[PDB]
Amino acid sequence: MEGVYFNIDNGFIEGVVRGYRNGLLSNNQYINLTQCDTLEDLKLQLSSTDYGNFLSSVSSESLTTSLIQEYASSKLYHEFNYIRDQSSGSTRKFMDYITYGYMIDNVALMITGTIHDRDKGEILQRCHPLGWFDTLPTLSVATDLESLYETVLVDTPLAPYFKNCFDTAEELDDMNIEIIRNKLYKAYLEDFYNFVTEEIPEPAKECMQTLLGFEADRRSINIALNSLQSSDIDPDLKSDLLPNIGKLYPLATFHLAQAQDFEGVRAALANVYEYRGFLETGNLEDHFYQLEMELCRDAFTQQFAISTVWAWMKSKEQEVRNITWIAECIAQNQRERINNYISVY
Amino acid sequence: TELCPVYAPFFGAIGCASAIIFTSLGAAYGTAKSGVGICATCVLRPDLLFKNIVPVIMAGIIAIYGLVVSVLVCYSLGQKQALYTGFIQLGAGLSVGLSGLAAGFAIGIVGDAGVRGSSQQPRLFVGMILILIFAEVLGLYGLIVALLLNSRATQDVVC
Amino acid sequence: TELCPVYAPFFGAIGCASAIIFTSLGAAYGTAKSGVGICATCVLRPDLLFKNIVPVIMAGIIAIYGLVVSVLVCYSLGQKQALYTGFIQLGAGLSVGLSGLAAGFAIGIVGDAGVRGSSQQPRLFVGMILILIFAEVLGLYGLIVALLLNSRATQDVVC
Amino acid sequence: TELCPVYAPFFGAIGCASAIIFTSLGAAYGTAKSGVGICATCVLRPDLLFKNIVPVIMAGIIAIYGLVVSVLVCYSLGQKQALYTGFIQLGAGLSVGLSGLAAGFAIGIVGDAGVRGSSQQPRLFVGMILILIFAEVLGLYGLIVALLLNSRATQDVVC
Amino acid sequence: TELCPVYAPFFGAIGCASAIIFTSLGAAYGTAKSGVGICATCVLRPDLLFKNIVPVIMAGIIAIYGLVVSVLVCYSLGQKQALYTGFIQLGAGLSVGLSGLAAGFAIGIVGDAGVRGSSQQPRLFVGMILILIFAEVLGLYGLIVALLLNSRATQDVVC
Amino acid sequence: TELCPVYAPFFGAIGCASAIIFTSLGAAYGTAKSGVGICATCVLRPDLLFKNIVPVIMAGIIAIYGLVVSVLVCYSLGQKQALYTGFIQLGAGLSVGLSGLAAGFAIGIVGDAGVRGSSQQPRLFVGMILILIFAEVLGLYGLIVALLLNSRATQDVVC
Amino acid sequence: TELCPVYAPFFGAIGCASAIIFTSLGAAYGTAKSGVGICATCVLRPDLLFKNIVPVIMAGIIAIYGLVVSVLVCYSLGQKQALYTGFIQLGAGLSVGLSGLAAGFAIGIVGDAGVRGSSQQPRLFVGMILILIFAEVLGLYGLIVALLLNSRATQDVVC
Amino acid sequence: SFSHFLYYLVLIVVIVYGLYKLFTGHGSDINFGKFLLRTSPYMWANLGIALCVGLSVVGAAWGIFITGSSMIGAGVRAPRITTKNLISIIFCEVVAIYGLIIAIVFSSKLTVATAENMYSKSNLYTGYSLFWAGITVGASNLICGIAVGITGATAAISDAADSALFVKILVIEIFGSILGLLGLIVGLLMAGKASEFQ
Amino acid sequence: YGIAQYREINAGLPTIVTFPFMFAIMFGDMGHGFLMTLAALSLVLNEKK
Amino acid sequence: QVQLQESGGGLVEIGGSLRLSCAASGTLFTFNTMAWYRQAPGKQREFIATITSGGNTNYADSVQGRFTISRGNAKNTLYLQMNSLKPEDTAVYYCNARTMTGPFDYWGQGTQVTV
Amino acid sequence: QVQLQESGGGLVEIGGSLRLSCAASGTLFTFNTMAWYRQAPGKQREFIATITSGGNTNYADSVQGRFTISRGNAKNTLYLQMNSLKPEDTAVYYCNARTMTGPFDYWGQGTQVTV
Amino acid sequence: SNIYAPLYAPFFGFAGCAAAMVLSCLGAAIGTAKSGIGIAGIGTFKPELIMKSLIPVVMSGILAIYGLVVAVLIAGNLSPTEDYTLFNGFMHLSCGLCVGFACLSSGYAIGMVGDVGVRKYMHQPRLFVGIVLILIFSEVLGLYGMIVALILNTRGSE
Amino acid sequence: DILSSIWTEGLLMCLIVSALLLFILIVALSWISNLDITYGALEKSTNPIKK
Amino acid sequence: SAMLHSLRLHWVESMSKFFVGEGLPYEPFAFEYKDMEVAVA
Repeated sequence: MEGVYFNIDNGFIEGVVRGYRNGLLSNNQYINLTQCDTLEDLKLQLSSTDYGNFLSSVSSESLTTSLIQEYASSKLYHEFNYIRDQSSGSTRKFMDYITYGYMIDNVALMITGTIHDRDKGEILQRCHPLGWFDTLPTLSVATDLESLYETVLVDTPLAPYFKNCFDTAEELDDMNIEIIRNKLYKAYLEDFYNFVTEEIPEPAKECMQTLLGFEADRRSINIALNSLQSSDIDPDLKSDLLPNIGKLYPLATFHLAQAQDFEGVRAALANVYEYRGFLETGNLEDHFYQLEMELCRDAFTQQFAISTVWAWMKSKEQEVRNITWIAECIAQNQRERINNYISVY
Repeated sequence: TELCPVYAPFFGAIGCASAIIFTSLGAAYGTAKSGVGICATCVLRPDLLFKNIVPVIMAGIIAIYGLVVSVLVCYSLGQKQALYTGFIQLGAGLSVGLSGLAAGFAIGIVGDAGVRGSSQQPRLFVGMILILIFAEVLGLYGLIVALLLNSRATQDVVC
Repeated sequence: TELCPVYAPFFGAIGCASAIIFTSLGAAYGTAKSGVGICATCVLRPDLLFKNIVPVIMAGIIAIYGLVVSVLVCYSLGQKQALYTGFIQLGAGLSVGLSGLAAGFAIGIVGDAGVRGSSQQPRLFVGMILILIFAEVLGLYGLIVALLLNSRATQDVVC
Repeated sequence: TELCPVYAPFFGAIGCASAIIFTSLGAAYGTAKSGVGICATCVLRPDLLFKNIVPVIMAGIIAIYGLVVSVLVCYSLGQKQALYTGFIQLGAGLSVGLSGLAAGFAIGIVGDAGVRGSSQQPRLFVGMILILIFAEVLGLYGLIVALLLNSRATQDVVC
Repeated sequence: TELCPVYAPFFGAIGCASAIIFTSLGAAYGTAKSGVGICATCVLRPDLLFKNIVPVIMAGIIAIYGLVVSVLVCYSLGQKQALYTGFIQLGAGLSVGLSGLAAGFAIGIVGDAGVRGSSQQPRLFVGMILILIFAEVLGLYGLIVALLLNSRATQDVVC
Repeated sequence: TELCPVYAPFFGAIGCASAIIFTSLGAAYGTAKSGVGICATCVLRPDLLFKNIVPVIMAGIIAIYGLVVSVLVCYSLGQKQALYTGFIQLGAGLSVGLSGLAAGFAIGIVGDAGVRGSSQQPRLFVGMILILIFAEVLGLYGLIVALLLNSRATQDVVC
Repeated sequence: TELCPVYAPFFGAIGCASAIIFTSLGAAYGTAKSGVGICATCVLRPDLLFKNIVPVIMAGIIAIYGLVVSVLVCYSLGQKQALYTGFIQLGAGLSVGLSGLAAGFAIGIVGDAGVRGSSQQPRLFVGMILILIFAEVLGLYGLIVALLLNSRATQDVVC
Repeated sequence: SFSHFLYYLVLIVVIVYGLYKLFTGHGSDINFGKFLLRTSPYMWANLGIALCVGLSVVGAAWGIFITGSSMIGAGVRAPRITTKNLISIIFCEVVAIYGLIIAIVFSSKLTVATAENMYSKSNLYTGYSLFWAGITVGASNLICGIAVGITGATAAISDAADSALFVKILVIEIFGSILGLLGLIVGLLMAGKASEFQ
Repeated sequence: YGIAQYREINAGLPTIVTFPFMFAIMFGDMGHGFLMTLAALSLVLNEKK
Repeated sequence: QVQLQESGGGLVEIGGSLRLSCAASGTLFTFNTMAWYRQAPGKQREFIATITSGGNTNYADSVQGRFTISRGNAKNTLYLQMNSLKPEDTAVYYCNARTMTGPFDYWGQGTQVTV
Repeated sequence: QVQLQESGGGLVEIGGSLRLSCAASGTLFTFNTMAWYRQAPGKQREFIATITSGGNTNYADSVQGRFTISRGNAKNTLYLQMNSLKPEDTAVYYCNARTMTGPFDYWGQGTQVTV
Repeated sequence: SNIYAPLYAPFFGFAGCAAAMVLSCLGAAIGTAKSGIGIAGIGTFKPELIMKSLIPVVMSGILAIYGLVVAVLIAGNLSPTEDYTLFNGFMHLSCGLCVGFACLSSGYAIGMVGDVGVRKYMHQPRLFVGIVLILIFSEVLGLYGMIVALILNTRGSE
Repeated sequence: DILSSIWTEGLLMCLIVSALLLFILIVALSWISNLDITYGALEKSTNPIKK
Repeated sequence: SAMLHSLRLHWVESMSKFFVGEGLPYEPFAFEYKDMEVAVA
């Protein structure tokens, strides 16, 4: 059954990660943060929570919302690397797969910074620290993708994902980079989903297949709506950018590729219940974050499932987005929007 | 027909051997699992190295249970003996061996976790020791049954 | 039934060969895992190779235990011998052999991890040696049982 | 040896049982695979629901082949019968059983694809049912052989 | 050789148990797979909870088939009986047993998909019932064969 | 030692059933893989449907080879027959059966890949059907061997 | 222990069937792997098709080897024959069969990789066809040994 | 996988051997009854006693490492866990005590019989009785250790969230531990009527 | 193990004798008992230091 | 190694009563059979008595009702007692211990008795 | 190889006594049976005495009483003590060692004794 | 002795007694363990549902009683002094196997449904009555196994 | 009345217990085969973004 | 090993018969020396 073999390897990990889950801020704690009126108060209030002493080395006059964002993020990145260090085997392989997504984003960011001829020293300080790899800054030495691939990218774990990229024009561009970024993610999610199917046992198998499916769906909707800003895109070219693993696939993705306008996208999307009402109201990404958090909260109810670490990782990221949003409202004093934080716990 | 056939010593010989074999495999696994834990955590916290070797010596203890039963059983071997003496000391070999094997696996798995946790929650050390010792006796319960059966091995036997 | 059937030497030959076979598999694995660790880390730190080589030496000793038992058993083989001698020196063969295999796995894993970690924490080397000694004696226990059984193989035997 | 031994009915009993067992497993797989296809596509296209049920009916017919052969064999069992009529009954049972089971897999696999694809291309329905007819007769061949064997089991037997 | 050997009841006894073993496995699987689907879908549609329960009733009936055949065989066992009666009772046990297991797997799979889809397309419910009926009768054919065999198991038997 | 023992028909009955069983698994697989290929590509191009069907009928022919051999063997069964006749027609059954099964795998794999590609390169079809024939003859060789064996199975046989 | 017991033909019948069975598996695999390659590449360069089909007809030759040996063994079967001729022509069947199977795998793997690469380097073709021949002769050696064994099987045999 | 191939090979050869002996008229050669009736009863008894404690200890050890590893992991940010949750280890360890206790009782039965009575009705009954009695206690204890262990790990994870939950979850471990007693009770019943080897 | 409820019986007093005695009844040997006693004496006499 | 010793021998008055004692050491099991034999000068060995591990007794006809054989409390100890003695009883007397199968058949050194 | 050798040969006065000795080396077991054989010149071998591993003895009437055969404490050793010799005892003597089964029957080279 | 009461017959009587108890424990264990995961999983999100929803674990507990009754009842019929026919031996073997696998299968079903039926009962308070109903259909599978086991036992003595 | 001249009861008892011991041995080596090292804790790596 | 088994018998077997627990520890406000090393750590 489920539990007899899991703890031989992952037992210590499962305990610690759920220890972290107990530190997530509750609704009452967001409310208390909302009632502060200076960042110097926010520092004091946060120190009562699980965040503890993390700002205890920062002078009061040095407090800024960017500094709070950086330190709050650094807290998470150390906890993640610690957990990975204690792992081995398929669990270690699983956590590296979580990492590939971030370095795929860093590749596009680095090239974008290069083609504007901006200083590499500026670019590195905004790359995501989980997506680091030894030769990342060397992507700034050239603009030709054929040259970059042979020089650098054949040596990194991203090499298989360029299988469909090389039919480019000779010189890159802002639009030309973004189509590369998406065609990388296209391959990555399908590889990640396949690995989950092959090597991860129940109930974690179905749990991750659900969670990866949602990301594929969100990836598809955004690409459809963003292409509508272009003067034109060939629908057969657009079709390559939609992952095959989603709940939308194949039936809805086919219409979603054919669609020409927001009304057509609605006509395609209205066939699927889980997204039946998304485009009518509010903010679209706000709905996605809400649903993303529901799926994570559901995952935590499982036991002896490695998906827990994906659930913890994504939930804690949203908390940093919440804390920075509140901190920004304190600093800019534009309070009327302050209550838009997202919290399931 | 006869109580003392020629093949009776076979069960004694394999009983004597299996006592140390299975116990040795258990102790090896216990040493291996916890050994990596010690090497992993001491890189950053070398000062507590000698406090953390306890799982290794506890795994070492299990092997000694296997040795003494094997020695006590061995001194009973002889060319002419009853099937009664043959099987009763096979039971001694199996019971200690299969017990020590299980105890070694448990000490390895829980010692691995304990050594890592103890590096950053210092109160957690006493928790580790309490759990480990309740794993140690699982070997000892095997030893006791082996001693009881062996005490009877040559009593009142006609042959 | 005869005390000395014609197939009695078979269990002697199996015991003689088994003593060295399994012990060599243990020593081979201990050498392999340690060797990869040494080669992986000494690229950056070549000055300490002749200190880090100990786990290979420690694994190498285990093969010697198998050799001596195998030779001591070998010189007791004969065409006409009691079946009791066959079973006893089969047990002598297995006990050292599969204890060496167990000790080999233990030395390989902690030898690799210890060498891997020691290259960036000099205080850890003494810890690695201390753990390896506990792994080493798991082979020694097998030898002691084997020599006890072997000494009992031919005294007070009729044929 | 007798040509009408007491154990002769055994093979007839297994022939009778295997005919319905393996046929039902074939029909079960055909029903399960097709059922998921229908329940998936007819969410958006409920109007053609009764058109799409054909593959399930097709798989259902295979079960009838297993029943009639099983009943025909059953009514020919008895306490006293020849080995020859025992073997032939086993041949009848296995042939319809395992041939029908193969047809079950084929109907299941193509039934899923045909039902799902036909929902968005109306001309494909003739293709689906035409392919299913080819899969269907693989069961019919098994029935034909089974009936011929059965008609030959009791004919011209001395006991 | 004797028509009614001492061990004849063995086959009947195993046939009696086989009937209830495999049908209960089939019903258990059908209940489990259906239950997951029912609980999952009704969280947004609590009103139709008692409408979607049908597959659980459908799966539960398969256990009744097992009980009926097992009881009928049970009251036909006896200390002195012909081998022929034993063989036929074994055939009656296996036929209903493994047929019910096949039907159980069919109901479980289509019950899950049908319930999960029906909650968001109300016209689909009748379609699910039709396919469930076709899955159901696969068990019924097993019962019919078993009852025909059981009545033949004790006619014209000399002993 | 007899030329014509009572259990001789056993090999015949198994040979008769084996011919149609293994052949049908091959035909079922060939139909399944080809069917999924047809149902996939014909969604966009129904015009190709009635020439893309060829791999299905090509696979269907293999089932005929199993039937004719099985029927030929069937009419040669009898209560009193030589073991030689028993062995030879077991060889007849296996040779056509397992050879046809291999041809079934070939036709399924190339039929799928070939029809999948034909839809966007009309010149490919003549090449695809040409390869199918080289797969088809593999079953034909199995039939030829079986017919030679079956002919030899029942001439110059004495008892 | 007769020179010519009644079960001697059994080995001949198995050898006869074995020759064509395993050779069919080899040829089928060679055709399937090759066919997928041809269909994959010819989409873009259909003019190359009738040049690329060589690996398929190459794999076809392997089947002929099995056929000729199978027939030659077949015509040497009889009701009364020696165990010696039985054993020899069993060896003939196995040696060609399992050599053809090995040749088929080699042709399949390299035919795929070769054809798939030949579409963008025309000079590769004469390299590919050369390597196929070195795979081909592995089948031919099996044929030669089988023919030598068969020639020996039926001369200077007495009973 | 290769191991499955071995299983089917062993199944096939057994079938062929049985069919072969049956048709040649030697079906009575494969006589399971005479094997069961002629092997020494000391084998059954000692094998039962050994596996009884052996399997019971495996169960307890498996239960402990299931619970202990999670308890240690949960304790990192909540060290209060370590001292109150010990009870889950206790429920695992007692499963070994029951195995030891049965070994004490059965060991008294191993007297030595005289040759004239070795294979008599009474001695054979004791041999079979101790064998199966040992297996049920050993197997039931093995199963019990796993179930208590899995629940114990679940309790420790839950306790770290809120102290109020532990008392509610603890009830499930009690239901799990009862399986130990029932195994012991049936073990004593089916062995209680057997007599020591005469 | 835990903090006692206000003015319930303190478990400390029964522990003073029964803990070491329940240890001794297992660890019974005048030899090993002496070595352990001597070790503690060397430790308690120097307690000021 | 196994070995045995007689004791109790020597000369005795005509018609007097006497006891012979015997023990065996160096084996872990109880002997299935133990017996007494005698040998006068100029003659082969003569059987006297034997006793099983179950206490069954058998005697030579010449000493029926005159000699009694019994086992002691501890394993592998044996006794013989004769209630009256005559010149035709004079001989050296031996112990014997046997195993139900195989070559394991042991004999003592012997002791003398005379009238 | 297994090998045997006797010892104690010589010449003595009529009516005297001496001890013959024999041993074996290189063996893996205790011989089931060992015995002495005698050969006066011009005649075939005579069986003298034998003793099993358990001490069971048998003698020829020509030496009954006069000779005593005995086991040594070291494995596979014999001592034959012969007293009250007569001139007819002039012969070479061999010791023989025998296994319970098979062709494993061994003989020494022998040694001489005379009056 | 009668050829119908060979001395090895008790071996099958005890084998049935063992199958009755061991498999029943496995069935109960699966049902209790899997249900415990579901019950504990909701605890951190809303504790108050726990003490109202131990239904699955008590139901899976009952399965052990079915095994106990049959095992106790079989063991009461064995003895070394009575004659014990081989027919009686086989009846107890079948008796044990029937309750064994019935409880094993039922326990698996109870555990599988009780897991989900609580893990997402936190969202719907009115759902509970449905969960209990499907559990009843899951429970009764064990009862059928006991009913047939009992009548096998009484017929075993004749 | 023997069981067999080849598969005698003495041989089967040896094979039964030796098969049981082999089963225990094979299971034990299966668990040992699964051991692996947590290399991430033993090695070291650095990057400027973290610093 | 023996020492901590004595502890087990007290905490579980012996003490559970009367001990209620879950009390509030006495922790008075007071001054003491603080190690600069531990404080920065």
